[PDB]
Amino acid sequence: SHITKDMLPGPYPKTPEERAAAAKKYNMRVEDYEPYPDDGMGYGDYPKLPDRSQQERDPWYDWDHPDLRLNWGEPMHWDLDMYIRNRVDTSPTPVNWNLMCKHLFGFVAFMLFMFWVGETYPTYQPVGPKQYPYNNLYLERGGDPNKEPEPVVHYEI
Amino acid sequence: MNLFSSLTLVTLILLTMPIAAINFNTHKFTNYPLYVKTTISCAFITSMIPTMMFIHTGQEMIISNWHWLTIQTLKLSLSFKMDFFSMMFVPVALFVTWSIMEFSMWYMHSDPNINQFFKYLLLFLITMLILVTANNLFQLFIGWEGVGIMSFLLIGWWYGRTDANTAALQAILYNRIGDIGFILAMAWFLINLNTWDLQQIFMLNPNDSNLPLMGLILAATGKSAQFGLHPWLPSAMEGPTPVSALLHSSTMVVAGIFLLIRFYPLTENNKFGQSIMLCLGAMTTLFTAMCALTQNDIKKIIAFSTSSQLGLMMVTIGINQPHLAFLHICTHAFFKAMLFMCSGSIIHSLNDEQDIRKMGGLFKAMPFTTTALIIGSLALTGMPFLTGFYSKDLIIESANTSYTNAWALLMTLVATSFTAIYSTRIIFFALLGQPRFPTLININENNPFLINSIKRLLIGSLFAGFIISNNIPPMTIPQMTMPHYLKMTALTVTILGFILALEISNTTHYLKFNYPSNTFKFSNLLGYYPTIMHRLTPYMNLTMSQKSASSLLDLIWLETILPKTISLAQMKMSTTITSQKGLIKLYFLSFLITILISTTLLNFHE
Amino acid sequence: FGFSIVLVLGSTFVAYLPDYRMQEWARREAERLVKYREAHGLPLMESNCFDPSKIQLPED
Amino acid sequence: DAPPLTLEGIKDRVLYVLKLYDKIDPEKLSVNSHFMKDLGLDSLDQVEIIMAMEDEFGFEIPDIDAEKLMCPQEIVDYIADKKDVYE
Amino acid sequence: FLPSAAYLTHQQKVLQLYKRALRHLESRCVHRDKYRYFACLLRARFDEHKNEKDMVKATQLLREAEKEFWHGQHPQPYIFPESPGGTSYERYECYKVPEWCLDDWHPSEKAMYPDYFAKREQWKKLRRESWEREVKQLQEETPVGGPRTEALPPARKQGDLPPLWWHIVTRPRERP
Amino acid sequence: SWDKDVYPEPPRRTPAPSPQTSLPNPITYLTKAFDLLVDRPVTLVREFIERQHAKNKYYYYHREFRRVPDITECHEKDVLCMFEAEMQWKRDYKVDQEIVNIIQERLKACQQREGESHRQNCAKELQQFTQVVKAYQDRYHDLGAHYSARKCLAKQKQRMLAERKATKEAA
Amino acid sequence: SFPKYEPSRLASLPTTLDPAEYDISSETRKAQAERLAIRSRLKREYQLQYNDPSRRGVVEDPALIRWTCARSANVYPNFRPNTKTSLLGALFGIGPLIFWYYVFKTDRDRKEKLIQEGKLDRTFNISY
Amino acid sequence: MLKYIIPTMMLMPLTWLSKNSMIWINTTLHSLLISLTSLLLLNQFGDNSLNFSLTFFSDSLSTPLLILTMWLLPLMLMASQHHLSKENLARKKLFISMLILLQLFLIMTFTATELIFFYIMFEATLVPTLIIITRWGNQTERLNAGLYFLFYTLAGSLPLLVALIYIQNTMGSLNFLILQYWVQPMPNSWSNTFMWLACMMAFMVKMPLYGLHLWLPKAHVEAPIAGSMVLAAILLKLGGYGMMRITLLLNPITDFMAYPFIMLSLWGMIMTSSICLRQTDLKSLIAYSSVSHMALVIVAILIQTPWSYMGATALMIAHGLTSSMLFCLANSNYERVHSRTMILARGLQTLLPLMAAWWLLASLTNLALPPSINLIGELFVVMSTFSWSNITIILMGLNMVITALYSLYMLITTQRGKHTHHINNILPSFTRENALMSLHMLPLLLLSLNPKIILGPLY
Repeated sequence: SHITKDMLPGPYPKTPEERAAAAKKYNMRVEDYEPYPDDGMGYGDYPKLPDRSQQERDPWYDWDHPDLRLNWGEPMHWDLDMYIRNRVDTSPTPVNWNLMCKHLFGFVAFMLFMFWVGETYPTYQPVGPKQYPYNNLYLERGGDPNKEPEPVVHYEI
Repeated sequence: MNLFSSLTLVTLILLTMPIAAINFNTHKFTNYPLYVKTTISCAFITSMIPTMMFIHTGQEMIISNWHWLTIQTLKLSLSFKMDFFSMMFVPVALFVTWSIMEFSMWYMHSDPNINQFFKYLLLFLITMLILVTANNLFQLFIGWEGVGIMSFLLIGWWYGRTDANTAALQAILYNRIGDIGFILAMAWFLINLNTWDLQQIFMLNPNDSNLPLMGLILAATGKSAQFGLHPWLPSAMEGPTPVSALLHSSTMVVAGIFLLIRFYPLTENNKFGQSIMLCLGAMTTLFTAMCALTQNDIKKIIAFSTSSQLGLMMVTIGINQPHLAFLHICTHAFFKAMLFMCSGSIIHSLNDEQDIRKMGGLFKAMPFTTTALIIGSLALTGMPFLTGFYSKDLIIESANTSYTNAWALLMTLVATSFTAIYSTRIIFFALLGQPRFPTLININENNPFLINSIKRLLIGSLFAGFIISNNIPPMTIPQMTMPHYLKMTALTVTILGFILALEISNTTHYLKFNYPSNTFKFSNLLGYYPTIMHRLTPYMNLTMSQKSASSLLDLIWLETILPKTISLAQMKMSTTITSQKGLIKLYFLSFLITILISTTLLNFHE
Repeated sequence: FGFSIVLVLGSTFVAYLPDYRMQEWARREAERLVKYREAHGLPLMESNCFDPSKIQLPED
Repeated sequence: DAPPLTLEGIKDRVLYVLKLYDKIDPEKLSVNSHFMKDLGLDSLDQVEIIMAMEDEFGFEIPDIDAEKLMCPQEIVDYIADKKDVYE
Repeated sequence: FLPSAAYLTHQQKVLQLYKRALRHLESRCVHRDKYRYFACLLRARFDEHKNEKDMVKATQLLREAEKEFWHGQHPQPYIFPESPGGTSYERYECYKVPEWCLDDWHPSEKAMYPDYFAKREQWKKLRRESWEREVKQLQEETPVGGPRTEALPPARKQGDLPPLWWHIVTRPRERP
Repeated sequence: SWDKDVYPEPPRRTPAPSPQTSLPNPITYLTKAFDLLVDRPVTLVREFIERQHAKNKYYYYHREFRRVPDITECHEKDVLCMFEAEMQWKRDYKVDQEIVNIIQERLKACQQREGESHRQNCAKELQQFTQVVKAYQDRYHDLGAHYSARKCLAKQKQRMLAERKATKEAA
Repeated sequence: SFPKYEPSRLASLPTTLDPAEYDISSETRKAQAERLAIRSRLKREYQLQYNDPSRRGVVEDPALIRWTCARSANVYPNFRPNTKTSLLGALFGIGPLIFWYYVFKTDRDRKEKLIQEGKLDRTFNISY
Repeated sequence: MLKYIIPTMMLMPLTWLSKNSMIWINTTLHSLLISLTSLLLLNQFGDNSLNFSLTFFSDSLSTPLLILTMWLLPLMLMASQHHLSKENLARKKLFISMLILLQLFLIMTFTATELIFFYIMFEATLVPTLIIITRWGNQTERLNAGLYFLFYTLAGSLPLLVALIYIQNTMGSLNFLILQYWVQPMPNSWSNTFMWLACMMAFMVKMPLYGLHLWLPKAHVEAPIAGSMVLAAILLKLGGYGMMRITLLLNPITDFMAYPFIMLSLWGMIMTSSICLRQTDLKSLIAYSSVSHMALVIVAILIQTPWSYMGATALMIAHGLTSSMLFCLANSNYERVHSRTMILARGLQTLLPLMAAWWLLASLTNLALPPSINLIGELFVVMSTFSWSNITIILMGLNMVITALYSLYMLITTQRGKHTHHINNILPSFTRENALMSLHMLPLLLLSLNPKIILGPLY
């Protein structure tokens, strides 16, 4: 079964008995129990963890749950459904984050600006239009069987 | 002709027996790989005939039957059309997949799950065929989502391996962004041409067509690994080897550009549209060529190369030249099917270790595979003149003889140089280095299926480009009149790429222990796009899922507006009405004030 | 009594039955009507489906 | 991709790559020998040996163990545990 | 974050740095000869001040070593194709079936494989025969009111099996 | 079969190839072997099944209906006129949609048979398609979902009153 | 020689350059010893109630049960309507709704006025 | 129609005077016989409906829903054992007769003629579902679930009665033809706005719309499998059926007054597809999926195109089959482990190697795999709403993407990657659950071949 007092009403105050009860309840260090705090967003009294924790926990420890890095008794950070590996991988990046975003935005902006410079300035090999034989190839475009002849010719050059 | 339609429909129906067979068998056949291989070979020999009839005369015909929900002014039947692309692409795909059936007979010798594997692969072939044949556009959409979900299953073949189903999730997501583009295209075609069928679309050419063209662009850049929506491609290389080979040789990789090829009368005009085409393709080609440098996994390199070749085909659609792009599809298909198959031969020869570091020198470790890879990687850029020459070099010279965008030409320039330098670098690091691979060697290729498959595809990729490119009906006017130093430039760029990778190699012979200069890092680390997007776009939507959506808006505010106001109102009004202690003088004073307040204040008798 | 009498019998019973919402009746009727309106010169699908002799516009 | 490993074979391969190492001798190279007492080499080259085993056989061993192998017999025992060496 | 103690130590921290820098030098350096040269150079660089009787200068040089290492790492450090992060990462997990199954078979297939299932049944009787007394007594016997360690003692007493061994012994064979 | 009057076909045109080769002609050998090895048993089986079905005769009649008058000859509420009127109108609506289907099938056949010269000899069929679809757009289009008959007559009256005001202002 | 690796909410801080791992006080040794003791006792309880040959069902972790009960049922208690909660509620609940509402009013008024002019491309627009 | 009503009555004393190991074959066999009996119904043609009395009739909207109900009953009846077979005999008989009376009032409701009779049989549809989910709610808050359930559905559906009596005594009788053939347009006075608001808001409650969708998730996570399938499939598509009928009246003001409900439905469809991407309690993901599909339904109903109504009824029937099937698979997994959570039960590609085929098939129908009916429905609704506005396709496609992702997450979360290897109690798959899957996914593919039946009155 399950004890009624293994649920969790109310935030931190007051500090002796409630923090002692949460240390006995969530199985944590006493002064490492951190409520969020109480801004009234719900959230109960559930702990704050170091929040990344899943490209951490180096995989040679040989714990119990092999694809979750569990150990059956950790207090299990609130946003765990966003933190199973296959969902969000917060690895320590090989460079930065600001350097990443600035260089990516700079490269894509420069390439799109060069695309616009291309779009205003075409190439063409120096050659006039084709010499379509019957009035810019009339009677074989969209229709017009006997409506209007459209006289335009070509001269040998 | 009855022969023509009969042979095409039996090329369809030969890919229907084995699935229902092992769904109806229950007695496990030993010869099931042999059976699937020989029915694909029979499909090939039936498909060779009507294509030769097609080039022999023409006789260009559609079939259409079994109409279901012919509801309003439209109708839709199962219908597919034998013109040129759906006519004579099918033998190339069947031939490639037949060789992959050989290579997957051998490569998957050590799994009892082989039967379900061949069922999935043949089902993927069926759906790719129903994609490439149809003209009823609903059937195209059927083939679209079917090859997407078969790609999902075959990438996520190896269950376990959280990276693999992560990768398959990325692949199916970019397939759904292809889906939103395609259904926007279907929406415009329905609400402005009373159907979604290729023939009436070609019959009436509209003027304003920017919205369906943007839909088709979104569909292609979702489907075929193009920039902004590209990085599902090493993701797609996470899976097994023949899955990857069929997944990015011909099938499922050309389906994005297959649609834009199929709508060439619609993309005749709208120069804004062709500008979008070739600018996007130049962006894809430069980004994947720059990302392809400094990579050490083989399959990621071959995938970046196939993204570069698809970017060349997007540029080829940007110029009004669709048929050279189809030529490139066929040659490219033979080409990288043979390349992936050689790579998987090397990898399973050396205990599935797959990395270029710890692979160094494997020339004369039997040189059938080294010969195979140097044939493939020098067919890359087209050693003049082979099958790879025709597509790539006539595309770049026709782009040079075109009203181009003056930057895409330089993009094809730098991309041809880049594909030269990583081709030469991967040959050097793979084959003719010094042998760095762990001991107790177990190298063996004395193997009938592998020599048959590699033999068959080098014989294919040496002749089929010339054979197909020779007997096409001329569907465009070839240029053929180039200035000087504009036809030489193809061989110029490929030779300078060879020399440039050679001098990088002979500086790699030196010893200095140089340092990362951050362009090294931008080339090697995918530069920044999969890391930034795959670590920012999951975190944002799920930050908004927890705080705003789940815990905040629906649950606690909707429960505090509709129930809780009512429940607190009823509770407080109960505890102020019926919470009256039991005395009599209260009740009679209430009677008296009620009588007075009913008589004189709020009167009832007046 | 769930597959061997329901599933295949229901499959035959709904695979074909008479013309649900008058489909092929409308096919052949439209065939005959367009053949008539070609064989007697009058334009096919006359607009103004109700007779303008039998109509009364209210006035200003 | 399954070549069968055996105890005599893994013993021979580990002793081959120990004998190929420079600053030891092929004379006093025992199976039951210490990396601290009688070979006299330091912890640094001991973990170079650990790196040689990891780079030959194709898998890391953790640093909870790399403190405390210190002899070739327990090396053979530990790759026998990672590989479960019976046919 | 490790099962043995509450920390690694200074020594093993420097040691893991040496292993990582040597592995990154593999991933940086092909051709293996200049690699061997640079590895001996790195060995000499750690030989320069190995014998510091000081400690705070040693850990400050450790931090500056981590700075020059993280500045000079590789984009793809050469992970072996058996390691997590690597190419395999339980590659043949398709057939890593746990062994609490294989008893839920129809007795036709239990007649197909008779001797294996008889020996498996006496394995399970070996498991249950020494499960209660020895294992639970050795667990509730030795430690302090808090356990405060993640090791466990063997069954060195007289006879039977060391405790809590079933899901350690009965694992997949890592290449089926 | 069908009525070729309502499903017209262009007159047939077929040339004869004249080699001028000496390989010669593999596909002719193949199509003769195809006819002899495929077309004969299906012909015999069709002869068998034709005798087995023509041993006794069935018939299906084309259903035909009368003409109950109009909605314009119906009274205020009086459902017993409106019911006949609206079912007559709705059957005209379904047969009119199928007329549009037949015109579009003719347009597809003209697109395929006339080949890559699009605007040759389909322009009369394109002309009658635009004519009939101008009629359909003017008559049945913008009524929505709950059309019964009354919104159709309201559209009719409003359209011809707008055209009457337009020609009165133009005159 | 290196810009000292600025962190982020996505880029994790690796175990090497903390640099808090090198200022080892006795409190950190005490905390690591007690943390190893907690993990030791939890693995002891779990392995003794994990290897029992008579144990048929699942091990029934109170950690997962406690996290689920905290996640779903223990939201609505407890709560108070704060300025931050009410502000974010009326922002992320009503803002996008009223925004999408006004833009579909705009698009519908455009299309209605434009087809009231009659100059739309509905020459054949049957499938409405 | 009384040929269908009266054997549904006479299936009830059957269950009373059968004994132990004798109720079961009688109920299941005879309910399948009634399934054939209503498979005989489908005659409907051309001009109008078909009148089975001066009292009953069938529109072609009502025929596939009625056949779906009489198909869904024996499936449900076999599904609702192994969690009450160890309970008492009299309580089991009471459960079965409760389901039979429930089906009887469902047939009463679908074959309605007058809207007042429809309302009586609407809340008569309500009252057995309450008793089932409260008596076998199987979790600690079945109290609050039933209480929320009944008060939302009644207090939304309460002024609907007043509006229908007002229409009754301002426009004669309430036959659907005499509601038709006589309906006159009603202008934009505010009383018309409140009357339209009353009727449409009562059925908004019953769909649910987005502002009243928390009616649903407690009433499915704390329900037995029979009441959950009843509730989801037959009650939500019954509410859609009711709005599809009564939207014939009051067309000249629904354009002016339909603007907020469409926008609520669209943005709430996006928010609901977002909210079922991250939750635990796997049973509830199907419930929020149902809210997403019904939001798409409500978009399709308030736009008034025949394209829209065809897509709406196809989406109704396909989503009913998908949700009922996927509830049954979630009950199979809860019979396996006593968790109801998502991240606990994992693995299961190795073990039960063909249960995964049914999970894959349901997940791809919820994906709307393209020959299936669900893509037919969603596609025609997207076509009709793009003709409605040239802008709403962003919301439809983003719904498609997020729907793909959460359905795939349901697939590869609980049944992909690694068994937790402390389970060791799950049995290999019974013949019963496999029979239930086979009863679900043969008719869905058989309608995927020939779907001209299930399209609505505007065929």
